[PDB]
Amino acid sequence: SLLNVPAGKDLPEDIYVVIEIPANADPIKYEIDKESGALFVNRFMSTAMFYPCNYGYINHTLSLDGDPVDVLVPTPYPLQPGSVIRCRPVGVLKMTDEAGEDAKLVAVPHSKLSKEYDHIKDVNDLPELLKAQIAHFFEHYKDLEKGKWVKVEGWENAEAAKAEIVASFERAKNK
Amino acid sequence: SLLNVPAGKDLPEDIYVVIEIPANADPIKYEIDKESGALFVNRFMSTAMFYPCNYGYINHTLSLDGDPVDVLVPTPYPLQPGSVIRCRPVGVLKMTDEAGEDAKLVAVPHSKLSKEYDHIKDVNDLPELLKAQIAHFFEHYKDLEKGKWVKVEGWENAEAAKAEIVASFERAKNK
Amino acid sequence: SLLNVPAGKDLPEDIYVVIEIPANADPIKYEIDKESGALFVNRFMSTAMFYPCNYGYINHTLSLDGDPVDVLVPTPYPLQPGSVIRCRPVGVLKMTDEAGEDAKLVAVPHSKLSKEYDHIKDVNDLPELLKAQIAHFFEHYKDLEKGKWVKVEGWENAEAAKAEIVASFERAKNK
Amino acid sequence: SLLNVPAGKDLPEDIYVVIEIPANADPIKYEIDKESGALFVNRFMSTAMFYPCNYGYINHTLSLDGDPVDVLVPTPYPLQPGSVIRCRPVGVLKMTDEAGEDAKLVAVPHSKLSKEYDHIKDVNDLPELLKAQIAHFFEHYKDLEKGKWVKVEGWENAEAAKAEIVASFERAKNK
Amino acid sequence: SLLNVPAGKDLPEDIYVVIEIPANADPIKYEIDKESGALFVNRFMSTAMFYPCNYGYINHTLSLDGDPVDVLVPTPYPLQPGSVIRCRPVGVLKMTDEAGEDAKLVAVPHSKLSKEYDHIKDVNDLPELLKAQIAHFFEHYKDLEKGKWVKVEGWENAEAAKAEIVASFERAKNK
Amino acid sequence: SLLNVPAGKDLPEDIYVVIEIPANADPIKYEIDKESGALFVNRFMSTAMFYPCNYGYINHTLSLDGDPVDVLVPTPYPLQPGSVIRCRPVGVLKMTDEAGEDAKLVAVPHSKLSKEYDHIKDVNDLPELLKAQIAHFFEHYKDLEKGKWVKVEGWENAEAAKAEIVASFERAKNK
Repeated sequence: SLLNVPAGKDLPEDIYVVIEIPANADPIKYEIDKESGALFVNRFMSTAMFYPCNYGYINHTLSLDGDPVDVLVPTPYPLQPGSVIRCRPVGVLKMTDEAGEDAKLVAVPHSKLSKEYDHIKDVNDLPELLKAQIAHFFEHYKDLEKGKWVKVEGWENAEAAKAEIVASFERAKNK
Repeated sequence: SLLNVPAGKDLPEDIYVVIEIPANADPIKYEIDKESGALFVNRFMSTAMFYPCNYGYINHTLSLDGDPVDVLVPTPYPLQPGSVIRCRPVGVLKMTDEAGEDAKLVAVPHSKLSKEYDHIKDVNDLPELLKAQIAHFFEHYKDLEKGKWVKVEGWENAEAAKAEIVASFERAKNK
Repeated sequence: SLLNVPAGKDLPEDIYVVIEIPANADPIKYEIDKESGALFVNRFMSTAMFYPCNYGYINHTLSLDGDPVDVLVPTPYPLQPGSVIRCRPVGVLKMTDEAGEDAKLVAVPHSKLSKEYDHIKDVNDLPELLKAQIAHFFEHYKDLEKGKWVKVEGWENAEAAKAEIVASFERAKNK
Repeated sequence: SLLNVPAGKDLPEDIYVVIEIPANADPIKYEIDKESGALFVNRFMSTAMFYPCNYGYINHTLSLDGDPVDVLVPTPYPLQPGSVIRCRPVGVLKMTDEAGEDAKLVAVPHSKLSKEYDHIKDVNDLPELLKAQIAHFFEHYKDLEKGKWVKVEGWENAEAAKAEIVASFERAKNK
Repeated sequence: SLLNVPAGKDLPEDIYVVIEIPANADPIKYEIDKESGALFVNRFMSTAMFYPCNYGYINHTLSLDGDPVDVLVPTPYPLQPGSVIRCRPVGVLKMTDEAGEDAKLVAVPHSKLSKEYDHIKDVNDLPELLKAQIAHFFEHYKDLEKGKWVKVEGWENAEAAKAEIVASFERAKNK
Repeated sequence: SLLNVPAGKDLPEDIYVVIEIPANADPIKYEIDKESGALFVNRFMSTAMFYPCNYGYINHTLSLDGDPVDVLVPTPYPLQPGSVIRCRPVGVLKMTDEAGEDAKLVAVPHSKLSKEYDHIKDVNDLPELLKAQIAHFFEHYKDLEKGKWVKVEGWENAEAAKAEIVASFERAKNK
């Protein structure tokens, strides 16, 4: 099942992301249920917004907020919910939310899957417009949700991204 | 796997539906295989018709005809086959088919997923046109299928819907 | 899970195919991981080409190249990745690739799923244009992939298709 | 604009059809306004049905109901509304409704657009499923429209189709 | 062509709207060029948002900003760009931006196109979610455009909507 | 109509392209009829390929093959057939086929439509993958057409592109 995917062939440089929400999809927020492995509807989003990249998580990781590390993966075409993609982390979007700090990684497809992202080694190599669309989306997609808000602190580099993965993987085994 | 989803957090008011066929999809009739949990093609439908709502079943229930209770769920956007949605039962469409009585529940998304259906508490609160499209679809979608026919008896209320769930859940454990 | 589907109700006349890539989809090459049962991205294809039929494999078979037998299934509408369809083998496309001989079966939906393919009993009954599009696709879809090439030897009949299934099923149990 | 398209290169054997409604689309009935040439929404269909082929009309023709001759055209992929395709007539579906006699022609793409329809010379050459689906669709698509009914009388051959085109083309000059 | 469509059968109660951008589409801002009547790409939107309803304009109207009156029209399924739909005005959204006062009307499909909107007579009859989504969308869609801002002032009723249509239709003759 | 669109705001640096075939669409070759201005189906493509960018033409230009200059235009999302987009020429693909020399221009969206293409000034600035996909597509899309062949000669720069536009625009007046 999806519950049995490895975090990575060679963490933290080489990771697998389980995709929950495709890029440019209808505003349905899917999540994988950690008990069954099944795709569940978490909610229907109320803003007219879509994820600018595919979104999901790295399995067998536990971040400080209790869930697996979440990741945005740009792809040339949207992926299926439930599918697993081999990626390399490239940066981290840091936010503070109603429950305090949040981080969302950005990871690009592994060169085995595509050469299109070989030149993106770090957070400065992502297109500016994509980064602005990512930040704008996380600032506004919960606007019409009562008692929730998000605010962006800014981007950090591939090394900071890798540290969050390691820290949350090691955390997942004992805790 | 999908075989391990609960019937409901709090049956029969608060149930999960496993979606087999999305609303307004191509005419492929999917079903979840009760042995593997996999999505199987049951058939390619022969009429030019589509399901007016998403269609699936409540797991761990056994109706009188031998299969789990089947349910129609209206959503603002079509869901993925295989996905699980939290719903509240609101009514029941009663039919008599070649093997005698059939019932199909209608359930709307739980208010945790969406507020759009909060005002629909019972079968009279569904839009008339949706109900007519549901009845018309079940009357005609097997028309070009040899030795099959369906005829609608009419709508019953949320309490009748809930009784079918309870009866078919309790039936599933001993039988 | 998908790992537990049977090869067939009555091999080799009556088989199940697990679909990995839908017909006329975006150029993402999915594959089912044999460890988890999950859908993985194998790669993003680099040519502007799509599979002319749905593509997947018969489970519990092992061909000479180490993977399950792969199959093309024409359907009236594209199927979902992950779904399982009941088929009858009708022919085989024989190729020689960089690692030598390759065979890809063609199988049509079982008459229980559709009557549309009842008249196709053998490889000569497939439309010429479909067969030419299949051959052309396998000749060119790896063109922009370094160190890979394919060349078509030609079509064989339903009996040859069935022999490959039997041989690869029997091979899968001891080997 | 679309008001100036010819009826055909060589009536009645070689015609153009102006497509108003694609096969397999959402239940929106488009029509070309004969004053502007623009695509108008005539209505949203109220049954959960879709047209089994593309649908539109031959320009510069006037049938006895006052409207241009309407044509159903199967294609390998749905066409865009407003596009014009070159076709050959093969058949006619005769019907009666609450306004009188109706007839819909069936036309396949001209061999310069595709060779896929070259074996289709007459009405008995169309796939049986397709004929059944077209008839079923006209008998039921207006079922939830108060006061409307459709009775299908039977199929007529290519010669009959051709006669109708000539008649309605001569009738359009003439008036 | 689209330049010759009328403003309405019976202004201001019964209007036509020329649709430029479908609900829920890719982030492409189309507009009709008033010289050619052709669909032009005005820009690719830079936020990850989509229009919550179809959007376009009433022909032969001139508002004080120099452009035809623009209208938002909800429908059961997205419309094609360039298509013309018959509608009734129900409301107006008033706004201010970096060029002045703006107003966008809201119109629902005419009862001859669908009875689904018959209970919607005025602005307080629109679903609250839909009103909130429309307002949120105008306040944020230009956020990544340097120098542009949008402030939403509030909703006005059907009478106000109707007044604007009459004013801008008389203003278009007149000039 | 589409026959009256200008060639460009400021030829040859700032042009309009009339889009006939969207990127990544079904294998339908549309063209604008120069007599009506309407979209005609020229053919259904017989290979399982799709255009890697949007494709169309610059109006009021005549190339030596007798047809308007054709242009490939990459965009973030596929455009509608019949829509007109403002672009800057960056390159030319030269080819030979069974009728002579061909050339296809490459143009990117004008900076008023998107800043995403501002770093693309010349042919060596296009992504290598995209150039390879375009060349591969012209060499193979007509492979199953008897008597047709395409040989790709190489890329030429923006200056060469610009020269072709001026030449063919002057040649269209002139004749």
